[PDB]
Amino acid sequence: PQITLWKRPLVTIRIGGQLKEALLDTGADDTVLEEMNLPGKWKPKMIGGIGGFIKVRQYDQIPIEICGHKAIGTVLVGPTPVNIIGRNLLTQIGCTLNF
Amino acid sequence: PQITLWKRPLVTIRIGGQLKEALLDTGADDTVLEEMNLPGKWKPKMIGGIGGFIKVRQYDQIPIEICGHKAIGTVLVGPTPVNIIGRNLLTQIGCTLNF
Ligand SMILES: CC(C)CN(C[C@@H](O)[C@H](Cc1ccccc1)NC(=O)O[C@H]1CO[C@H]2OCC[C@H]21)S(=O)(=O)c1ccc2nc(NC3CCN(C4CCCC4)CC3)sc2c1
Repeated sequence: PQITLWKRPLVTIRIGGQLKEALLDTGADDTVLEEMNLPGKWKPKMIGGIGGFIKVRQYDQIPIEICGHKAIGTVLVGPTPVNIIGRNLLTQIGCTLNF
Repeated sequence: PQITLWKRPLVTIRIGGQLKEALLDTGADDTVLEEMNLPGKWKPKMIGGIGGFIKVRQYDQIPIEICGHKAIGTVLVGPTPVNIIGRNLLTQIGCTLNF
């Protein structure tokens, strides 16, 4: 599909038995999801945005379904105000910017 | 152009005769530039990201040429970690997400 930018580019994502709304975010290197207790190994990390850094948990090789397209990769979990789909996954679903 | 997301979507912008690199950012509602001088009236504003809130100066009706395409709109100036072109100007240059 083509998504215009008049409104926030929010789309449905699925990660396990959790369906969530997430921002397709070309300004995000990484994918950052709201707090969720995912299984398996993780590593602590700090990521920085406009107003400073937050502490997140880095989970690797997590399958995530974005608008019905399959992806699998690193997901950062922590106290973000919005679920953010970053470039690590946007490239996997074939996402480009066009103008 | 078509811009892939294997690398940060950084483009050159022209604002007030100066060239800057800025990030095409679909997850940003607003355009936020690193501290710089701009002419005219401005108003104190606050915006929130990951990490919290910052204080910015809001300049209205500022021309920016973004990768060859003209926009004229609101530009926020403050302690953003990177110059970001948000949806308010992305829409003006006809930018969409496609996959
Ligand atoms: C600001 C921008 C440069 C980055 N932000 C994405 C942005 O779209 C954000 C998304 C957003 C939206 C809403 C709320 C909150 C956020 N929007 C935003 O702040 O918009 C504001 C402007 O307009 C307003 O409208 C929306 C909010 C306002 S971010 O959310 O903070 C963000 C996301 C993923 C990410 N991955 C990282 N990995 C890497 C880690 C490793 N390091 C390197 C590794 C070794 C050294 C450094 C590189 C970064 S660092 C990093 C930072």
